[PDB]
Amino acid sequence: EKVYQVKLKVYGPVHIGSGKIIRKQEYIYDRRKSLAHIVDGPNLVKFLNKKGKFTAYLQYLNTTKERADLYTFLRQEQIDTNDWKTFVLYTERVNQGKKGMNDLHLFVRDGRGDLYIPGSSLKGALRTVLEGAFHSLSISDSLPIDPKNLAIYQKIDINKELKPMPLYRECVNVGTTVEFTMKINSDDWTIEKIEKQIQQAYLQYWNKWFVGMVTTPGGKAFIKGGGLPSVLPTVLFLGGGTGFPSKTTHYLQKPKEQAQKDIFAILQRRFRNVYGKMATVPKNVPMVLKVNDSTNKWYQQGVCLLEFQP
Amino acid sequence: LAKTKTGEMIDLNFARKVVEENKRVKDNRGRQEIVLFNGLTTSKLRNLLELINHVYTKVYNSDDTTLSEDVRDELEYLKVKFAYESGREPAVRTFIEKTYVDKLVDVVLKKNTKKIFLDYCKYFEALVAYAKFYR
Amino acid sequence: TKTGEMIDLNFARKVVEENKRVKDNRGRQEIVLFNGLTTSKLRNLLELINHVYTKVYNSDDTTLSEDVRDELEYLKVKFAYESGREPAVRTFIEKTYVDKLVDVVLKKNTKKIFLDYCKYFEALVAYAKFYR
Amino acid sequence: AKTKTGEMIDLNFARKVVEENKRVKEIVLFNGLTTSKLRNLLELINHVYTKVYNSDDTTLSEDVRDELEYLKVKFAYESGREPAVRTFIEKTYVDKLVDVVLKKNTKKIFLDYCKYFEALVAYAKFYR
Amino acid sequence: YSKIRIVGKIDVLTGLHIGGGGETSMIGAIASPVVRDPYSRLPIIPGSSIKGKMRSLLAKHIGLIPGQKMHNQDAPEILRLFGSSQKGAIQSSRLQISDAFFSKASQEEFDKKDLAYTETKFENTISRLTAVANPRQIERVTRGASFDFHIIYNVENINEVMADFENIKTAIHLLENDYLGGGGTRGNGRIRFVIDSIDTVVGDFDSSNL
Amino acid sequence: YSKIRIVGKIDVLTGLHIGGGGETSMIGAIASPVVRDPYSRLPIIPGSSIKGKMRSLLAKHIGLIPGQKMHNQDAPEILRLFGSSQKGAIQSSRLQISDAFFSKASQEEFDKKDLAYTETKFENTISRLTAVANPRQIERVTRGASFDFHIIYNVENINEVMADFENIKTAIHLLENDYLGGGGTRGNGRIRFVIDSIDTVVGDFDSSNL
RNA sequence: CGCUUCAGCGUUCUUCGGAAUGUCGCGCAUUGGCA
Repeated sequence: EKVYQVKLKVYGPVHIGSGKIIRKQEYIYDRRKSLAHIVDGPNLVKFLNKKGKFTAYLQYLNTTKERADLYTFLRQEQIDTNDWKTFVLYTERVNQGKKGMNDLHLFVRDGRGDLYIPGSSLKGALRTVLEGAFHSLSISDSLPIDPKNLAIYQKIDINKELKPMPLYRECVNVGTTVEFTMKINSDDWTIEKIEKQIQQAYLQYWNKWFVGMVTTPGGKAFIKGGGLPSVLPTVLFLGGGTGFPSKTTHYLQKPKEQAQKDIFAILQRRFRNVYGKMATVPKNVPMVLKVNDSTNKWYQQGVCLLEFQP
Repeated sequence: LAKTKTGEMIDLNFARKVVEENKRVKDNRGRQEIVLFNGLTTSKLRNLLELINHVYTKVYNSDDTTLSEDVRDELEYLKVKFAYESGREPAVRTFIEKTYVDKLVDVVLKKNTKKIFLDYCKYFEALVAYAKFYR
Repeated sequence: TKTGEMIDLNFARKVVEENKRVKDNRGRQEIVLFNGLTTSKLRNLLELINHVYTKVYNSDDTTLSEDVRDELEYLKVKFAYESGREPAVRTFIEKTYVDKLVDVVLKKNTKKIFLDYCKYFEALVAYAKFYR
Repeated sequence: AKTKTGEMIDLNFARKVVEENKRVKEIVLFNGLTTSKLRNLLELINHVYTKVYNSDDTTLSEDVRDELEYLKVKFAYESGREPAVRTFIEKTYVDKLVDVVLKKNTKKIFLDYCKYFEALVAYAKFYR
Repeated sequence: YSKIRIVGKIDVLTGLHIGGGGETSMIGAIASPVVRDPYSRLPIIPGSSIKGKMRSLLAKHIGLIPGQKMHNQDAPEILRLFGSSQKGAIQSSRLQISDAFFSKASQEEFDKKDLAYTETKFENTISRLTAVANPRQIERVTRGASFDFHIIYNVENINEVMADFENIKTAIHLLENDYLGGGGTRGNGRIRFVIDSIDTVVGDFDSSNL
Repeated sequence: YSKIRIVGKIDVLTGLHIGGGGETSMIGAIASPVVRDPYSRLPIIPGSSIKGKMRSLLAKHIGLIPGQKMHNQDAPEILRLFGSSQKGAIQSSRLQISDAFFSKASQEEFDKKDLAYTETKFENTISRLTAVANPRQIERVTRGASFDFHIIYNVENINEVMADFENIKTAIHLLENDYLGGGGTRGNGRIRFVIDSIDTVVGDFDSSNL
């Protein structure tokens, strides 16, 4: 059995979810500083109990139920920044598409408390690309990710135009390198075979669907802002929110028109409130492209370039 | 576990009672559109369950029957989260007020026992299961 | 049982066999039980039963302890949950009357009646495995 | 009792049925039945046999009748798990004789069934 | 007749899931728990799990006869080191790998950093056509946990000890690369073996060269 | 004629499985139980198991004659200690090892933690050609449990008492470095002996040195 | 400004051997016999 070292080069922010979402009430958003202080609830509650501010917090939550940002409440009663750091877990960068944030999706962290990309998530992606029992393929969990490489991004849907939405997720910043250890057997899987299949899968993804978003005006703005990297090609959308083409082997295999019709049928079967109301197959299925930054560059969610080293 | 208002017992049977009391057909367009707790969807129920699940597994890994101060603060934040979710959505408010959940977690804090917390988590789990069954 | 039928191991056999359907596809038989109930779901239900049975068997008194009674209440909630998630499981529960039996064992509150129900579940899973 | 084609069930038939199934290859009984599965079934019938043995009343009590019912259930389960156990059970008609013992409801018929089972095990050991 | 005792430490590079049944799971909670020592309620690595992974790895390494149905059909070195039950050729197992309990040093280290012994990981399986995902929660031993093992080697033949310990070290090298417990394809079970001391506790054998 | 009573404790370092048949269980439930005292329903260590393991280890250590076939052919020390039945050379057994019962202190300690004395270990066998798991559930006595043994030594020859107790010490050391019960090669039944009192109950022999 | 679905699924549930063996199977005294 041969072994290799997988180098995941993050060209688009990657968010491996943890199953836990928080709201603007739970954490701190310094808009002027443009930083999101992720806090843990028990410490904040005990701090407010010690300071006697917990009743004020409950009243503030009651007053504006829909919008109850913690930062505005703490500014209301003038709580010191060090008092924040008492209960604040850690701060994160902010890249807001829209103002204040709405819903935050937390990254996956192990018991030791470090960020890491799980092996199973990489294995699933490589299985989606490689299918057509994967016991021979093995992916180790990633080496822990430095917290400096984590930042909050805002997801922008592009249905021929950019649209800010209440999507904010903790993602690995672009330019980050992630290390995995991969072991395969010579008989069943070949490293060259899987790399070639990754390349062909990305080529299909580009030809079948990506051009159908490039032609769009919002896609044109996405490209002009730098959303499409010059380099991107062993591309694999490892993260969550990459899109319907990603997470689905069938679109690449089916003829562009046949695949579009089948995807439209599936989406109408599942999501009747959006695609069910649509009478005909759109030019591109799915309709919207699946992220901006403080810099000039635009990004699409979850883009990665793999690099296997023996 | 505990007792709600008017001395009524809180059990898994009472969880079925609560879920069926707010269960109504309300058929629309000649098609059955099951309504639970006035528009409460499964997603909100599952979010509340997961909020329970965190401190559940935290207590499950513990050996001592007494709830540690970490569990106490987790339950305080659980009350905060339940109040916030009820304020955000009227359906969640209806579910919380009908199910007496915050009273139950206050009783759990009062008892400071692993068994009462388990029973509360089981009652919350029952409510979720019943809701899934009747939907 | 409804219609004056009596719950039994032979009752389990007749329940499994009458719900059994060949459903030949492409000239190949595909036996389906309780509208396509897979054996993995039955094994999960049997695992619940196994845990409650171990708990009660390790006990001494014939009268069930509150810990066993709590597991029986949880078992009914689990049966309700699984009924909702999979229609085949709901069909199995409604045909077997296993959920009704859990209420009956609670009313009996004795170890012998539980053991009988345990044997009924064993008969259900055994005949499902045999007729497959 | 009796089998199909009017043959008689006895220890002589136990020997006869162990012999007809016996196929040379290694000596194969009932298409691959091993001594271990036979001893497991013998363990089941041995538990029931001890239950009845300890008793003195000729009529089979309720508990041993339920034990025989669960014996039938275990027979079905083992038949489902292994083809060879199913073949052995259908060729030796052990479950049918369990039904017959339940019908007769006496210690003598159950002891005769135990003797028949034991003879099946003994001749299986002898012909291997 | 000599008994040699090998004591060391097994450190989990990644989360380890060796499962144990018999536990009912609340909806949305740990469906598959890890095996734990009932006394301390701490995670444990079973001796059988280490022996089976090591013997299996060593058997694949040496080679398998085509159509190898039984474990009793194995290489002679595997049959001698790990035992046998073949009728008429009942050999003896010179390895007595035992349960690796949770180390006290690592337990105190975890208690310092306010870390739970077992992490909970969220997984799901997504249909490659309908794009419908079914989620699950798995329990795994937190990375950096330590387990100390205890392997007894019986000297049935004095002349074969060097070869048997060469095979033992080969199996250790194989198992350290391979995973243990839950699937390593998903990256669960990465482990590291660091030996503390090798010494013949009983008898007059010389284990210093080992 | 003197009778010296050895009394102590057997501490379960790793879960102990001593197989006892005669149990029917539900489909998917416990497959292999442990030997238990019927009156108390608590796990037991038979004196047969202790004596057999000690005698086997001692006979291995002293040596086995080439092509030995029976136990009466063991070394003269072993025959003197554990008994013999050879034709014309029947030697009485000076050691009378008794069944080790579950200690009351250990029972109260387990009741303190609300812990069951027996755990159901979940194991499986992976086939070598199909790689399909076959599941088993083995009952074991929980680690941290103690069994208080009881041994009687009959001083028949005053001269050989020191040598006999040296052999008993060697056998107990071997058993501590070995396992008791079944599955020990895969990490079961590791025990420790804690001797509480060696005294001469019957006669006027001096057991202070022993 | 978040919302919704999904919460585990499919599959093995023990297997293969040993099922007691070896030893003694009444002895003596009286009766008898022989002296």
